[PDB]
This record gives sequence, C-alpha cells and structure tokens, in this order.
Amino acid sequence: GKSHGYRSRTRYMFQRDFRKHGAVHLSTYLKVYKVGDIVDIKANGSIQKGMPHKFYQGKTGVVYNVTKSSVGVIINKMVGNRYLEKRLNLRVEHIKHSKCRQEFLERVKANAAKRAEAKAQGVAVQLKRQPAQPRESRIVSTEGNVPQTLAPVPYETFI
Amino acid sequence: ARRPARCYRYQKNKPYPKSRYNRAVPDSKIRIYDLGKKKATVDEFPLCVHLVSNELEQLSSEALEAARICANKYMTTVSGRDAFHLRVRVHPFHVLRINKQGMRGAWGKPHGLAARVDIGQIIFSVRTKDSNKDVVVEGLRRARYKFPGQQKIILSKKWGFTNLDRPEYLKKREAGEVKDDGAFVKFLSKKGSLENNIREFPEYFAAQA
Amino acid sequence: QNPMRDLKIEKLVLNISVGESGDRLTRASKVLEQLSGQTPVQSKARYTVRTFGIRRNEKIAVHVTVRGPKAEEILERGLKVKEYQLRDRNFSATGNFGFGIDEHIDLGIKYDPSIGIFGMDFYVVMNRPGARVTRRKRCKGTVGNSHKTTKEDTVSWFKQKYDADVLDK
Amino acid sequence: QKDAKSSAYSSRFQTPFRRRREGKTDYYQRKRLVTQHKAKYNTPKYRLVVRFTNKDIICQIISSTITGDVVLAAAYSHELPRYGITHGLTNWAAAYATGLLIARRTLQKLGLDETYKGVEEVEGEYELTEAVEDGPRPFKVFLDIGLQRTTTGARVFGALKGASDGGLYVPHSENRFPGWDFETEEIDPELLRSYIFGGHVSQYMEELADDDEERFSELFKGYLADDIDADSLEDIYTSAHEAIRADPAFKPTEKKFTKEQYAAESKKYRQTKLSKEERAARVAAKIAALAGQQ
Amino acid sequence: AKSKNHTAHNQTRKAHRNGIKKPKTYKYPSLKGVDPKFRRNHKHALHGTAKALAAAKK
RNA sequence: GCCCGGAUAGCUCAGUCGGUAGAGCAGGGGAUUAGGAAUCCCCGUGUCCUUGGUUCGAUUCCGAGUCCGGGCACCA
RNA sequence: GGUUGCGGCCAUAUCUACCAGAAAGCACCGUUUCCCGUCCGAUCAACUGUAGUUAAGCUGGUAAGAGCCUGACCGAGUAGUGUAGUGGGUGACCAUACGCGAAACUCAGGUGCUGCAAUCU
RNA sequence: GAGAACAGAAAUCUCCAGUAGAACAAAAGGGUAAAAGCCCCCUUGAUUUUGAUUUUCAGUGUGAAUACAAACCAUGAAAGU
RNA sequence: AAGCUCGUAUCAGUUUUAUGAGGUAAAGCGAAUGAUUAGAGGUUCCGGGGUCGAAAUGACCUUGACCUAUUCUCAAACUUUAAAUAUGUAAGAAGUCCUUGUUACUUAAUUGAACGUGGACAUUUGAAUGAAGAGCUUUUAGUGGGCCAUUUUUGGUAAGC
Repeated sequence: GKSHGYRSRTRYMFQRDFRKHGAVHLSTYLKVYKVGDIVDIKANGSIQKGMPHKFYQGKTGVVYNVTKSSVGVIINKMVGNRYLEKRLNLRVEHIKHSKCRQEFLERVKANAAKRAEAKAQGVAVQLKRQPAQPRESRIVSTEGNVPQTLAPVPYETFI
Repeated sequence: ARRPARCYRYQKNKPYPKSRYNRAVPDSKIRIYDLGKKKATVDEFPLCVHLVSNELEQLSSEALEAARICANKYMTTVSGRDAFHLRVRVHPFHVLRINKQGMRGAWGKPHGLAARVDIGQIIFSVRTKDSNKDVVVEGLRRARYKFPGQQKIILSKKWGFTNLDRPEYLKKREAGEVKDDGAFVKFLSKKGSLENNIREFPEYFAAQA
Repeated sequence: QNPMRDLKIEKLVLNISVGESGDRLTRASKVLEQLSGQTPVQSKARYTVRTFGIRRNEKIAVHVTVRGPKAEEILERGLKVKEYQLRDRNFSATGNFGFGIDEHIDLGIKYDPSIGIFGMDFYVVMNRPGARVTRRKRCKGTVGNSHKTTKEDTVSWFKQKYDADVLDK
Repeated sequence: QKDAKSSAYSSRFQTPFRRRREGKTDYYQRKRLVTQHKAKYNTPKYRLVVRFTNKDIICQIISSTITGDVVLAAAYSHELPRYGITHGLTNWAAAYATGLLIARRTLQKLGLDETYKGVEEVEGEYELTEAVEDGPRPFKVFLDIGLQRTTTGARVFGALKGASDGGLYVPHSENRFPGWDFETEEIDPELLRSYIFGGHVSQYMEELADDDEERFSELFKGYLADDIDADSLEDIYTSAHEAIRADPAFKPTEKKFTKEQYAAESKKYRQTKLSKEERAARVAAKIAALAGQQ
Repeated sequence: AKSKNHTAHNQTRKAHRNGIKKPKTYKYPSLKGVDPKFRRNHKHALHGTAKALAAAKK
C-alpha cells in the first residue's frame, strides 16, 4: 500500500557526502552551543541517534536547551495557515552554527567604529546598507582598444 | 500481431528498460549493429556519411533491422561487402507495453523495444572511400522509407568514424601522433609518463619519414 | 647492502588435513603436540559440502605454528627427508615456500600405531627483521622494496645454506 | 608488483585521517574521551596521555581544541636524572616516578600543592585523593592510553599509581595492577611497593648476580659502572621521590645551538623541489636523451 | 462509483486570505522541557538575587 | 486471445538440489531345440522441441521462439 | 628549519616506481626471571639500552606518472530553465522577447598547511 | 593472485593485493573498517517513577522513536556506553 | 456579525544583501553499478575443441573466460558532478558593550552557566517597496459530488477517458 514512515523519501538526503564517509571529525564535538544560538540542521546517516525528521533538514532554528550530548531546538513550522512552535531534541552531530549572524555582527561592529569616528570628527555616518546603484557616466577610450567589428557567421555542419 | 508504429512513435512515457524490475521481456529483432569492412583501418575509409534524425521520436527494432538489411543489400550488390564500414549508432533500449475485460489493472506487458532519438541524433553512419558517395547516399536514401519521421543525410567533414577533420587528421598522421589500433586510432598526448608515451608513439620526437 | 636485511625465517607452519572429525584428528593433534613441544592449534570447516562428507564448523584438520631455532631444527629434519631436493612451484613470489609428505614417522617420531599413520603439509615463511612494522599496532606499516623477501632471493638463500638442490625450473 | 591500482580505484578511495594513516591514534577512543557534557560548555576534559617508546616514556596532560591539542604540563623519563635516576628509565619504577613528577608539577604550577599532598607514605595501597571539605575539589584527569593494550602487569599502571599517589584524582580500578590475585580479586600492596621501588628488578639483579654474571654485566653494565647493587634501589627511588616532592618543576635544557642555529645547520640537508622551468628543462633533456627508436 | 481522491487546489489561497500570519514571539519565553536540573538551580539563584536586590533597599 | 501444462532412441514414456542420457517395445546377431514358436541375451539408437544465457559444468537453473494440450466472460 | 609526542583540517596529505637521509629522536634491534598472554615471548607482556642497524619502517626529492585540489572571456552563454504571445509548425516539436545559468571537455597551475610542549648541529 | 601430500572447481595452512565489491535475522534503501562486521570475557539498561518532545496530526489518541531528570545496575583501567 | 486592546505600530503571497539546505532537468559511463557494439593486443600457467612422435603434466591452431588500452549507445527505481524555478533563517532598543551582584547547578577556582543592578552608545534605529492600519477573541451559517485551460506529469494505442 502506502508508506509514510519516519525515514521515508530519504534515499539521497541521508546518503552520505561522497568520499566523506568515515568517523566524523571532532570539531563537531568540540563546538559549543549556548542558549540563544542559531543553528542549521544537516542530518548524518552515520549517526542514527538523535536524528531529526526529514522535514527539518535544511532549516535553521534557535537552541532552547542543552544536555549531555544533545541540544533542544526551537523551530517554527508552517501548517496550513499558521506557524507552530516545534521543540526538537537533537544530538549535536546534526548541527552547525549560522554564518548569517556573523555577517550581521560584523556589520554592527563596523557601524559602531564608523559612528565613533564620525562622533569624533563631527561628520556624517550613513551606515545603513544601500542597494546596488546602476552606474555613473563613464568614458572609455579607443587608445589601443580599437573596435573589432563583428558579424554573424553562416550555418555550417559541425557534426 | 505487431500493432502499428504510430502507437509508439513519440516519446510519451519515461524510459522503461530491461532490468531487475522489468525482466521477462523479449529479445531485440536487431542484434547486428556493425557491418561491412568492420575490420578496416582508419586510413582505408576517410569519408563518412551520417544519417541524422530531425524529429524527436522512437524507432522500432524491426524498422532498424529492415533499414540495415536494405542498405547492406544495396552496398553488397553494387559495391561489395568490402567497400564500407556501416555502424548503427542507436540501440533499442526502451520497452513498449500493451494492455491487450476492463481498464482495471491496465499496466501493460512488454511488446517490443525502441530507440529514443533526438534532433541532430545520428542513426546510421557509414565510413567509405570517396568513390562510393552516390551509392551510400542512395543506400541511406532507400533506408529513409523504412523509418517514420524525417531523417536527413549529412556528409560529414570528418575522417571517417573517430573525429578530427581531414586536415587536422593529416597533421597528426604526418606528425606521427597516431597509432592504429584495430579499426580505430590511439593518439599521443602530452600528459602521461614520457617513457610509455614513446613506447606507444616512438616516432613523434624521432626523425620519422 | 647487508647490515640488517641479512636474512631469516619468520616461522614455519605444518598442516594435517584429515577430512573429518574425531579420533584421527585428535591423533594428529597428539602428533603435533609431541612433534612441536607446543600444544597444537586446530582448524574448523568453513561451509558444509557433501562431496567431502564434512559440515560447517567441524574440526576437520589441525595445524601448528613453529618458530625460532626449534622450527629451524625441525625444518632441517624435514629437509633431510626431502633429500635436499626441492622444485620450483613450491615457492611464493613472496619467497615463502613449502611442500608435502607422507608417513610423519620418517623423522624423530617412531611409529605409534595408536596414533596411526598420516602425512602432512610443510610450509615455511621467510622474512627479514623489521617485519614487525606490519604487525605492531602503533605505526603499523608496510615494507620497502630494498627488503621484501621474494622467490629468487629465498631460492638463493636456500641453496647458499643447506647445500640444497632446486629442480626443473 | 602488478597490483596497479587504477584511476577509478584511486578516484573513489577515501583516505583515512592522517593519524590513522600513520597508525598512532584511535579516534574512537578520542571521541569518548573528549566529548564533554555540553551543559558545562567549556570545562576542558584533561587527559593524561601516556606513551611508551623503546627508550623514552612520555607523560603529558592534554586538552583538546579545534585548532589542536594543548598541553598543560609534560614529563619525560629522561628527566628523572635531575631527581637521581639515571639507569632503567623505561621500567616500572621510572614510570611511577614520572607519574609522581607530572602530578606534583601540575599542582605546584597551579597553586594547589599545599593541599592534596597525596600519600607520601608509600606502601602500595590503592586509594584516591579525597576532596577537602571547606576547600577546592581535587583535579580530575582521565588516563589516555592510546593504542596500547590493557593488560594486567603493565608499566602504564605504574605511572597511574604515581599520578594517584602524587595528588591527582585519577579514576581507576585495581584489577590491572600486578600482584592482583584475580580469582581472589585482591591486590598485594607489598608487591606493588616492590614494583614501585624496583623490587622485581632488584630481585632479578640478585638472581642474575648468582645465576649468570656475564648477562648481569651486559645488561647492568651501567649499574656496574656507577657502583650500583640491587638493594640500593629502594633508597634511590625514595630519595628521587623526595626530591620530586621538593621541586617537581620543569627546569628545561640549555639549548646550545639555539632555534635559528638549528634551522641554519641542523636542517639544511633537504632537497627543495624544482621549479616549473626546471621540470620543463628536465623533460626537454629527457626527450633529448630518449630520442632514439629503442 | 469513483470520486476524486485528493488534491491541494485552492487551499493555498484559502490560507493566504487570513492566513499564515507569524509565530508571534515574545520576550521572556517558556521553560518547557528544559533541563529540570538548572531549572531547579536557577530558581534558587533568582530567590537569592531577588533577596539581595531587595535587602539593598533597606 | 489471453490464464495454465507439456515437448527424450524409430515409437513410447523415466531425469538425485546439475555431474549421467534411463526403460521398454520396433530392430541386427545368437542362444534354444529333432526342427520351429517362445524365451533368455546381447548391437545399437536419442542437442531429452528450438535457440539464448546459467555455472566449474545446465540435459534436469532461467528467459525468448515453436507445436500441442486443460480452461474462459455472470445480469439485463 | 628537523625530530618526537599529542592533535586540527583530513589526498595540495594518497598510490606505483626509484633516489637520498649529517645531529639527535623514533623505529628496527638485544633477551624471556618476574606480571601477563599466546598453539607458538611472532603478537601481547616484562628486563636491559646493553649486543648490532638505517637494510626496512619514518622524512624529503624525483616521474610531461595515476589520482587529488584550485582556477580560466576552453568548452558554453551552449545544454537546461522561470515568465509572454490570437508566435511558427498537421503534429512532433521549434524559434523569438525579457532573465538565470550548468556538468562533461580542454588548457593552465599545485602536490600537504598548521597549533601546544620536549628535544636536535 | 601465488603456493603446499593425500586433496581435485572447491576441504585445511601459509604470504601479497584487496574503500568494503563482505557481513550486520528478514523486504529495499541508508549507514558501518583498530567497526555497527568476525572471535572472546562479563553482564540483564529489554529494569524503576512520572513528565517533555518528534513523526502520523485535527497539532486528538494509539503505535514507534528521541532527549533529559531522580533511582538502581552492568561493563570498562577509565573517559564513558 | 459583534466587536475588544492599541495605533504608527508592527507588519507583508515582494525584492535585495549574507548564509544554508536539496539530487530533479541536464551531463556522464575511456567514474562506480547495471546494460551494450566493435575491433586491439595480450593472456606459455592448458578451461575447452583440434594438429604435431597414441607420446606429453611439451610445442603449433582455433576458442573461450580473464588481463591492458580503445571504441558505439542507455537508465523512473545507476551516478562523480550538478542548474533554473522554488525554500528556511538574520537585516537590532526585546540592541551593542562595560560593570560586577546572586545560585543547592558547573568549575581545581570569582571558573562557568543563567538572571539582575548601575554606566556609555537614537539626528541615521541602523537594505529596498508598500502599509485605505496592527493584533486578539468569541460565535455561527453554507461547503465537505467539482470542472476546464497553460506548463510539468502517471496509466492507456487513444480519447470531449
């Protein structure tokens, strides 16, 4: 009949990072996760304990609890027309920090430094992110870069 | 019965090959894919004529066999068995089903095999000498009646059946970068270990003649 | 050239394959026990087959490891029976070598009817020191080529000492 | 040797970790020794890595880090001469002494040496360093063997006894020490005290001193040179312990030919690799040679 | 007599009418399923520190 | 036409989880006996339907072709 | 800079062949009373550092080497693809407009980087 | 692969290669090499209290599973499981 | 439908930026697996069918299987690699930092963990666009037979199936 088990449709997802089988390296276990830390989920088929359901593969949540080998993660899941708060209990092999906040915090520190400099100098900060603007009026020159004129080429059989 | 070929002309279903899941299929009608002077050095037959599909469709093994036979008969009658090396550059791997007292459990049983063909896809190809052009073109032209679709006939500017258009081939052959394997060539590269590069191509950096 | 790679035996191993279990196998075990001085070490079946009248996990055969100068003495004994005459196949590409024989009585051990008569397979293994690189846990390794006993090397050794005589090839 | 591992084999070979390729580390053991309760979040799990060469013992206190392991203190068997043990520096007694040394050294450099004074009345009795109420807890450290086999009668456990007797809380059972009757399940402290202070060696010295003296000369020649008999060994090791308990520190060596000197002359024998022009030149020369139909 | 069995037509739109809205965070969240150890301790800690910041008002 | 079952000496029929080709009859030669039926004996003879894989080796393991043999769809 | 020990990332680190390796170190190596263990002191255990050795292990170098890694207006803006049309075509299927954009290949280049401590001419 | 008496396609004993092509009760897939496979020692964590969570999902149950806590135990030299 | 609390407050079927995950299209098989054509040469080790003195534990043939390097074509349940579109998370005042308070938990430890005190950092509160508001609750009808188009797509020869 039908088949809707826990690890259903999980052939290639928890298939393993070709030419990376083997006992997992130890930076995984030496990493440290405090409460209020954002973590991306990427399962490991070599570690059957503490696993997540396939739904939470590729999602990113916040830790709410920490134990001996595992952490407790808050996710928000879309169900129909609402979001539900889910609490997973995962061993840490399936887990890694999120580089997004690292980027935000770098921008924060840079903004602070620029503000201190402008506060020091009585000048302007303008330290939000602006988008990509089009482009100003440039001038090329034909000194040496002469225009090579082109045309289409006709149809030939290259079989 | 062999119901018609419009029922299986087009690529409507995914590919369904003979496998551990689909076993108990019949065997192809076409089993011979290479004919003529198959044992011909690459130097014998510089010319080549490709028969290329313009339509996206399926071709029955039966039709493939028929065209092979007709072409071969034209060659062997006109120019002889040893004036060409015809190669069939398509294999029937796609299995076709029939349903054959209700539409319930209508999953069909294997009827036959077909090769799945794209635009620009080679179907037959020939490697003759330059004096059999009008004959091989007519052979393939006669073959065009034994296929559905549209199947054009192209004169290939290459040396035969491997690659390397004629002047490029001549540079390498005169420069000695070529060894003749059985019916096909091996080339000299500049990557491998230099000893064996020489012991397969002693000439390249040797004053050949 | 020859400081340390001079040459040596690693060990010798003798094999007596009955083809069944029971009295005969234990008798051959006694053979090996008295012959070695070591208490022997048996073998079992791998998978049941009808042609041999055997079954899986059956103690069919016995063998034993002998090593050291005792093994060398007993090697000399066996070679006396082999008449200082050996053939070419007979010989690993890895240099190890061996042969086979009937009536174990022929050297040392007298007859002992209760034991009953058997033959046996001899096979000895050559090496050089530093071989325990391959066997030691820490820094397990593998041999170079300026080392690595082989057929011709062991043949030359085997003729050099024992005043031996190789045969056809 | 014809076994030519093809391009495909090489392409789908997964290399092990470097330390397994070498053959020096079990990462299985390493995980189950390093993984810390994450609700401690940075509490380093200190391991006593004990290694046995053929001519040197290595005792080191180690923590782990993403960048690499980190050593808190270290102790070698060639250092016991500064406490008065010159000969027999891979034996049980030197193992004990090295354990005592690293033990007393850590707590000294850490500030705990006033408390956790260990036993200091050695009789070979199994006992751990209890915790001082109204005071700090004892330092916890877990023995890392490595690839060495656990057997009863081994010299790793001499070092274990030394570390435990020096003041560290080193968790261990007594069922792999020597003199442990197994069917009884009971340790013999007098035998352990003998193995600490060189009783089996000293007994053996007397035994060869009346069984065969050529052998006694060839092995104990350093003892014979330095005017050492069997029964001096207990007093020797005791004095060594006393000096260790006095000053267990790490006074290092003096390093004639310092760092740059070593780099300058003690390592200028390696061949640096060629350049691209040099490879091309070698190939050009090789074709200039190899150009013959032979 | 058969009948269509499943589909998801129109459901997305139905949701999006008054739909998905948002998981509605708050400051000071729950302690559901947290380690009862460190719950038990954090309690005593808050008791003591509240006592402290109280007694600091005389 | 689909659901199933068979293909062996000249005919008929046997195949230990594969090592081999079995039985009778038809049929040559006696034997027999004063002669002959009778019978006892021995000549043989067979891709074990067809080809394909199948393994060390398949004729007995499979898939396809062929010639047959047993069913089948109710109620208006 | 070496070497050792503990490691990180875990092939730019591997594999095949062939060279070299001063200092020490490691390793081989010497033995079998005790602990212990093996059929077997081979392994494992124990004693010595003495009897001998770089031959091997180990390090590095070498090969238009395999493999691996990285890169490129090499392939290829191709294949494929989101959206549009009362666009074409009997149809298959195809082109066109705005956008995204490959892998194969080719060519080039490289072949372990490194943390803590100890020791080393 | 090379070798060895009976002994051969194949019995048992060697040495080399062997990234897993083996095995892990079973269907398929994943996973796995100083193991999760093979041998051997000891064990009864297949136990006790009552909660949380995930999948199915109505965020109901059942089933199954994960992670903890207070207990009692095993095993190991220990970390630990 | 009734509304309720607030009101510029936090939002949004959207993009952008940064970061993640995926195994479909595609591509590929001289990369694994499976399938498959052609030849190469090599398989002294003999597995098979021959000749050579019935001779062969010996050479010459064909003939396998294997070895090496090549070659043609393929996959819903094969894949190294690996798109487009889609998809999750962050874009601060509920913040950034300092400070040192607590605690039966944790530490060798005034170490840690959590949670707080006090102090500095709002013109730009810190991408774009919009916001005819944002949030919340109760209650109840009707519905719980569906159908067509484009594109992807399953069965079927096919269908206004």
